[PDB]
Amino acid sequence: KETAAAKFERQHMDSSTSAASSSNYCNQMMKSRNLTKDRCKPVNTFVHESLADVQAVCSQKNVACKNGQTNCYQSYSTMSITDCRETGSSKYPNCAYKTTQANKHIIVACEGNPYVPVHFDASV
Ligand SMILES: [Cl-]
Ligand SMILES: [Cl-]
Repeated sequence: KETAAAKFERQHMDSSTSAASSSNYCNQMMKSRNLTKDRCKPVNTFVHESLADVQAVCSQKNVACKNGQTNCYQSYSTMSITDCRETGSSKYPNCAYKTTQANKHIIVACEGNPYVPVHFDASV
């Protein structure tokens, strides 16, 4: 199986680059991080910061989650992030995505010990 924190890192962590390289970044990343293994993950955001910085958000601003949960936190500063969304002409197994780079405040849900991100709620 896969832990909740490991899935987060796998799906949303990309310290490798500082920004979404080109407009094909998403098509590559969604494939490499196995987000299109047996299905095309329709939407997914990647964070371009260290793991440390992303985990630190679990001890920053405590905001409400979109689903109502009270374990979401918002990063005090904006972060470099890439939003990946399936294009209208996309379909498993040939998944297609639109890359959208931006610096926004990430909002993640945290849990466990250590208290780390286990779900990407959104970016503002
Ligand atoms: Cl996302
Ligand atoms: Cl800022």
